[PDB]
Amino acid sequence: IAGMVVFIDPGHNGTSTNSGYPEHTFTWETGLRLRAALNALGVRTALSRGNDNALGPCVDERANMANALRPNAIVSLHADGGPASGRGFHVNYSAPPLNAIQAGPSVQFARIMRDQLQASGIPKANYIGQDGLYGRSDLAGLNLAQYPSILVELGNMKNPADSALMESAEGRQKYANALVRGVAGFLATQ
Repeated sequence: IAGMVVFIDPGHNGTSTNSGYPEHTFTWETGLRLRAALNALGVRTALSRGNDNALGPCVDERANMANALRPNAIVSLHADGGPASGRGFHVNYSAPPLNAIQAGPSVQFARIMRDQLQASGIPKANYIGQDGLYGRSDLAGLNLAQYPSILVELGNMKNPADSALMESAEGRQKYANALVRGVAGFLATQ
């Protein structure tokens, strides 16, 4: 998988934990661990942003960045903010597909990522999607992608258990470890 290219998008503008730990900071730090892990594999990476200031780039500029780079894979990292009883990840992908990449490779990426997140010990969401996957038509960022692309909601920031992982350096590395197995797993198929 060395020499392949991955675009990493730490979610910014589509909540926070109870303690006030922001999504944009969680995704940033976890994104950097994922990047470092990928770099160790000889995988080439780009971030959607270069800092974790209060503002980040718009949905169109990030798409233009991703598409211009022609990555092997695009992975966006987010966290949810729904009912606190809800915990765990779900992997979002474009459906119905708007091109052939979305119809196949992006679905494969989503499936492999789902499998690896569970195996790495991150629980599949109990409150959304099915078995940790969610195909949907409403997200502009997935819809506009022309290369393999998924958007991972790593958990619900309002959930006590997810929050505990998110707020912890060790927890963020565990998410990153899971993520790299998912990314590396998909790249190997390509």
